[PDB]
Amino acid sequence: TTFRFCRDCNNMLYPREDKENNRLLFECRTCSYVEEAGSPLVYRHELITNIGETAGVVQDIGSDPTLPRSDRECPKCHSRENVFFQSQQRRKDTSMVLFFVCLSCSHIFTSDQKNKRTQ
Amino acid sequence: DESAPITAEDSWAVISAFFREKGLVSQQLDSFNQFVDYTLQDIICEDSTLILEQLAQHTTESDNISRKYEISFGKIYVTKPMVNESDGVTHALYPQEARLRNLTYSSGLFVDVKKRTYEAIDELKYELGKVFIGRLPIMLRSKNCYLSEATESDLYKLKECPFDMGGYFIINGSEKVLIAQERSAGNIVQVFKKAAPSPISHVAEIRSALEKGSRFISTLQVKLYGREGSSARTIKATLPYIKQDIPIVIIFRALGIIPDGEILEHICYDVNDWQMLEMLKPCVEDGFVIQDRETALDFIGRRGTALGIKKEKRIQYAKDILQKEFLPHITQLEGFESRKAFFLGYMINRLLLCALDRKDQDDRDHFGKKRLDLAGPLLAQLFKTLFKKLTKDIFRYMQRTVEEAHDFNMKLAINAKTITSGLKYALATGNWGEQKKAMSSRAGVSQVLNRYTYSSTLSHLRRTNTPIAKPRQLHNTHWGLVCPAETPEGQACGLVKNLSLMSCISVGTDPMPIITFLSEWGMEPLEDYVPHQSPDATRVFVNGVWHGVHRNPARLMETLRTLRRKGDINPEVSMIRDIREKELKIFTDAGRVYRPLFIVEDDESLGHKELKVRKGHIAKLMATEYQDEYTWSSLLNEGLVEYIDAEEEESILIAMQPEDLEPAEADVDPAKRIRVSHHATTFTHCEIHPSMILGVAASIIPFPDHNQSPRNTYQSAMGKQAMGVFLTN
Amino acid sequence: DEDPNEYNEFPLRAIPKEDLENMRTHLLKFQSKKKINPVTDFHLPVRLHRKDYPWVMEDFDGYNTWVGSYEAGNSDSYVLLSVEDDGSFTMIPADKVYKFTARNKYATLTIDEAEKRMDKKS
Amino acid sequence: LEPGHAADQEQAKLIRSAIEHTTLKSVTIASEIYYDPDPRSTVIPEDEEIIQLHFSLQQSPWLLRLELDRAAMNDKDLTMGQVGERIKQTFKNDLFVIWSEDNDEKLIIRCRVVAEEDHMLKKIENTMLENITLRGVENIERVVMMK
Amino acid sequence: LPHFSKDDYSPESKGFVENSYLRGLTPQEFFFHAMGGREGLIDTAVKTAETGYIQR
Amino acid sequence: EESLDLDLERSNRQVWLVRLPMFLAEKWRDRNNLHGQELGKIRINKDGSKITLLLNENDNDSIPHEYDLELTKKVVENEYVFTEQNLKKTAIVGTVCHECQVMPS
RNA sequence: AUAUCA
Ligand SMILES: [Mg+2]
Ligand SMILES: [Zn+2]
Ligand SMILES: [Zn+2]
Repeated sequence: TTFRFCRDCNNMLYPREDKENNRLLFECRTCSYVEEAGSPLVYRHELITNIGETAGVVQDIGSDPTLPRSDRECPKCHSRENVFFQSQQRRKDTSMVLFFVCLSCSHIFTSDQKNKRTQ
Repeated sequence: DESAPITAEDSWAVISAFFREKGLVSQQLDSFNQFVDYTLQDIICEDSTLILEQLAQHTTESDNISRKYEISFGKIYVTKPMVNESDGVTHALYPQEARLRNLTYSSGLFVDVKKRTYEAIDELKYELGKVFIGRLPIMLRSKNCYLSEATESDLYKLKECPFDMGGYFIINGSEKVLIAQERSAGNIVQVFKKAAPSPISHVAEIRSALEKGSRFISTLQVKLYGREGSSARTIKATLPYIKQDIPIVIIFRALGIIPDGEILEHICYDVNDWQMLEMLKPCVEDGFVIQDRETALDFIGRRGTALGIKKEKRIQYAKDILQKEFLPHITQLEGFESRKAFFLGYMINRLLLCALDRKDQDDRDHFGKKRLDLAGPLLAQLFKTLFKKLTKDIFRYMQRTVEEAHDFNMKLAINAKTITSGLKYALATGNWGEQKKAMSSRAGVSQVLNRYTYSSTLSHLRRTNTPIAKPRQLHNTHWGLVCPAETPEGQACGLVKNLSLMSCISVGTDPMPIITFLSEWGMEPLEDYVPHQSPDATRVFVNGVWHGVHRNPARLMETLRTLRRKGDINPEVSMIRDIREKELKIFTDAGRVYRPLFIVEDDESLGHKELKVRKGHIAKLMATEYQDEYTWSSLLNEGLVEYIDAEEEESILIAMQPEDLEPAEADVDPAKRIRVSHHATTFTHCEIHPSMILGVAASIIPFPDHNQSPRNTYQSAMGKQAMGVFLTN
Repeated sequence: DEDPNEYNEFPLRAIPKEDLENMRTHLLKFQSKKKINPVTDFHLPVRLHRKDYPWVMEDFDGYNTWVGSYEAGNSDSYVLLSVEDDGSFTMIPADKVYKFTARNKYATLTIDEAEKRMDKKS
Repeated sequence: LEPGHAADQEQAKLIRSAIEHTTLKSVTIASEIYYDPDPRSTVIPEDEEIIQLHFSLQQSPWLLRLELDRAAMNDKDLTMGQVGERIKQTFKNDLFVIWSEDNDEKLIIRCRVVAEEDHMLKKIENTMLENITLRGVENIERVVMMK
Repeated sequence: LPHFSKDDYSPESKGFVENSYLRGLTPQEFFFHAMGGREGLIDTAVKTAETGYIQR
Repeated sequence: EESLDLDLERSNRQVWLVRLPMFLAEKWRDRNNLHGQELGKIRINKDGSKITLLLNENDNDSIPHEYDLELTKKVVENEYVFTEQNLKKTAIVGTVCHECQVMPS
C-alpha cells in the first residue's frame, strides 16, 4: 500500500473520486487539502504473508552467540561464514526453510529447494 | 604456567570459595540486611512528616490567628537486641535465652523527631529528640545479631551450635522462617491472545507499580477489539478510574500528540511497514471526532469516575488521571507526556506485532518474568502498612491535643505497641497482614523451622511458595535456579520450588548511577526521539521504563559489561541485549533469581576462545583454602565469573564442562555415557559444575543420574524425615 | 600537533550574570508540519499570553492559535549562543523550552455535537 | 461408505471433498481494492488478457481483486470456475464477477458492484472470506481418510 | 536450554535420552527427564481428587 | 510596551542553540560576572568544519581539554528564542540558525 | 491454619 498524509495538517488522507475526470484523489478531512493518487491500489489484505521471515537482520546479527553457524558458500561473495535462522513469521503453518546471513557481504540466502527468493 | 587452562576438578576449588564466602543462606541474610540498612530509612521518609493547621475566625482577638504545626522524622536508629524485664531493667538478650524463656529476639527502633510551629495574621510562616517507636525482631546471623561476628569457640560458649546457619527469627521462643513468595514482576509489557469466544482478540498488559511509595497496583490494558476476520478492528485502552476503554488516539491527543502520523510515528517506527499501518487506520477513524488536547480530556473526563458533572471539573480530573494513575512508573510528575506517549506507542507496537504473527504470545511462566519476595521486602510491605498505621494515630492525637492545649506529650502521642506487636503478630501466626482482623492475609508466610535433621533445616530456608498458565511443570528457565527434583507430591506439587545450591536473589540496587551513566555514553533521551530520523535505534529500558535510544549498542553493551565485570556497575544488575528485537533492558530490580557462571573469551593471544579462569587462580584460591587473601569476590571483581538471571540467560551460550568442551579434534571407553560436542565457537560462558542445578535435598542422592526421575523427587522429601544429629547443641 | 592551519577562535563570554532578561531566555519550538511562517503580512502581529501556565499564542483573529507546553528536563542543558558584532559570543542558559502548541482551527460549532452524534451511536 | 464402494479409495476422496468444509478464505493469498474506472480497460496490465475474453465470446469504478493459491486450490480440489460460481451465486445481480483461467499463471477474481463506495467493498470482502462456503458441510473441518 | 544453538530440532536438543540408567544421564538428559518426570507427578496429584469426586 | 504583545523576529536575527553537559555548565557558573564571566573560547577549524569549546585556564588548573561539537540539523522544526524581561515584556529575539551539541571530554 | 503421611 504505502499511504501519504496531508501537508499542513499531517492528518491522514481519505480517498475521493473525481467523478468528472474519472480519477482518484486523497482528501484531508481536517482542512481543504487534496492531492492526486500515486497508485490505483487503495487497500491490500494479504492472507498468505511472507513479510516477517527475515525480520530484525541488524548488521550486528553476527554478534548473537545464540545463533548457529554453517560452512555454506555464499551466492555473492562465496564466503563459507554465515549465521542461520528459520522463518521469524511466528505462525503454525510455516515451513522449516532456513535463512543464511553472510558474515561478510550480508546477503540473505535460503535452503529452499522448491522456490527461488530475493529477501 | 599460571595461565594454563582449568581442568574439571578445579571447578570444585571455585565452588569451595563460593560457599566459603556466601554460605547456604546468603539469600535470607542479604535480604534482611538490605532492609535494615537502607529500606527501613526510606520507609520512614516517604510519607514521613505530617502537619496540622489551625486557622482562626478572623473576628478579633483572640481570633485572627492562623497557625501550622509540623512533625518531622529524621534518621532511624536500631540497637542490638535487648529485653525489658518485669522489674524495669533492660539488658542484652542472646538467642539461647530467647528460646528458653520464650522471648522475642528483637531490638529497639529509634527515630529522631522534630516538632516545629508556625503562624500568620488574618501568609508569612514564622517559627515560634530521639523517640522509641517499636521493637523489631532480628534475623539470626544478620549484621544486627550478636552471632554475626562470632568465632567458632565464641558460639560454643554462647551455647549455640557453630553448624547452625541463621536465617530465622525468634518469636516468643520458637524459630520462624520467612518463606520467599513468588510473584509476577511488575512494570512488564506482555501480550496475550484473548480466547476464541471474545470481542477482544489480543491484549497488551502492564502491571505498573512503584519500587516504593504507596504502590498503585493499577494495571493498564491495551485492547485490540474485533477478531481475526472481523471488520473494524479498533484499539481501545482501559485507564485507571475510567469506566470505559478509550480509543488509543484520544489518549495521545489528551497527551498532546495531536495530528495523525505524529500519533502513528509513536506506534509504528518503519514508514515502509504498510501492513501495521493499515491496522492503525480504524483507530484514526475512531479518534476522528476529538481533534484537540482539551476536547480529548473532556471526553476522558465525561466517562467517570461516577461522571462528576461540570465541564471545568471533568477536563481538570482528565489531567490528574494521566498524571497520577496512568503509567505511574516512568514518572507521576507533570511535564512527561512525551515519555508516556512513546511508551503507549511501544505497547501498541507490541500488541500489533503479536497480532501480525511476527512475535509470540508472552510466556506467563518464564522464570525471568517472576520475582521472589524474601524476608526483606516482606518486612518492608508490613512495615509500610504498620508505619502509616502509626503516622495516622499521631495525627489523631495532634488534633486531640491542640483542641485542649494539653501539651503535646510525646509518650502519649506515639504508640510503641503499634509496630512492636504488629510485627510480632505476623511473624508468629503467619497471616502476613494487619492484624488480629486478618483475611485476605496470606497464611503460612512465617513458619516454624524444621529441625528433624540438619538437611531438613537447610532445605526449609531455601523453600519458595507460589500462591494460586501451567505453573506446576518444570520450566526450562528453572535450569540452575531451582531444583528439578525437590517438590512435593500432591496439591502443592510444582508450586513449592526449592533453590539450587548456587542460586541467589537480587537484593535491589539504585537505577540512577546507570541512567546517569547511559546518557553520558551515547543515549539520546526519549523526550527528543524522532522515529524516522534514527529508525534502527536500539531502545533502552531500565526497569520497564523506556529512557531513550542508542545508535551503536555494540560498543555501549561492551562498556556496560566491562563496568559490571570491574565492579563499577553492581554484579547483581541484569543487562540483556536482544539484537533481533533492537532492545537493551536493564534490571537494578529486587527479587530476580541469579546463578554464577564462568566467563569464556575469544580473547586469547595463544589459540581459541578460552575460560578466563586459569590454573594459576585455582592454586591462588587453594592457597587461601590451606590458610583455614583470594575470595569469591576476588574472582568476581577480576571478571572471571559473573551473575546471570533467567532474562539474561536468554542471550548467552554455555558449555557444560570446560576442558571437555573447549579444544577441537585434530579408542573410546564403552562403559561411559554417550556425550555430545564443543561445536560452538560462540561460547560466552561455562558451567561451574552441572551438579549445582540441584537443591540441598537432591544433593545427598548418590548417582541421581542413574535413577528414574521421580525416585529422586521422592528422596528429596524423605531425607527431610530421616533421623540424625540436627545440631550439636 | 603543529598547526599549519589557522583557526578562528572567538572568546566566549560565559553567560553574563547580570542581564535584563538574564532570567528569561526561552525556546519556542514549532513542528515543521505546522508550517508557521514568521514572514507573513498576516503574522505581523502576535500576542503571547499566559493561560490562567501554558502559553497562548495568537495572531489577529481569523488566524491560528497555538498552545505552548513545557518539555521535560535532563542532565545536559541548552544554551543560546549569540554573537556580537565583535566576534565574541555571549551565552545564555535556556530558562524553559516550550513546544507550541496552537490551533487548527475549524473546531467551532462542533466537537460536543460530534460526540453526541457518536453516542446516538454506541 | 456405501456398501459397494467400500474398498474404492477414489469414492472415499469424493465424499471427503463433498463433506470437508471449504471457505473462500482458505484458497485466497490476498484481496486488493483498486480504483479501475474503465470497466472495459484495466490499469493492472496482468489482468488485460482476462478482460479481452470474459467480454467477447453501468458498474462501479472500484475493483475488488483477489489472488488464489494454486497449491491450496488443489489439496481441497477446486476450479476457478466453481469458486467464481459460488461468489456469483452469493451476490446475485448486485456484483459483476470475472475470473482468470485455471491454465493462466496467476489466479485472479475481479469484482465490481452494480456517491460513497470505499467502505461498501470492504464489507463485501469480509462477507466473501468469512461467509462464502465453497465445498463441504458447516462445523466439519480436517477430514481424514482411514483404512 | 542455554547450552544449545537456536532452531535446534535435534534429538539431543528436544529431550531424547540416548543413554541407559546403567550408563548414566548427561546434565541435559537429566533435566529433560526431570521435566517429563514432573508431568506424571502432576497428574498423579490432580487425578486423585477429580477421580474421587467422579466416584461420589 | 504594547502589553501582551510579542516583539521583532522580523529582523531575522540568527542564534545558535548548543547542548552543553551539565558538568561544564556548572563550571561556567563559577566564572565571575564582574569578570564578564569569560568561560573560554570557541574554535572554528577548517579543513572541514570543526568547532570545539575550550575552558579558560583560570577555570581549571590543567591543560585545557577541547570539547568537540557535533553539528546537527534544524530538524523538521522551527526554533525561535523569546525572552521575558523583569518588565515581563516579551520579545522574539532570533531564530535558531544552527544546532550543535558540545560533547563531554 | 501450616506441614506431612499412603
Ligand atoms: Mg503404600
Ligand atoms: Zn489537512
Ligand atoms: Zn557473502
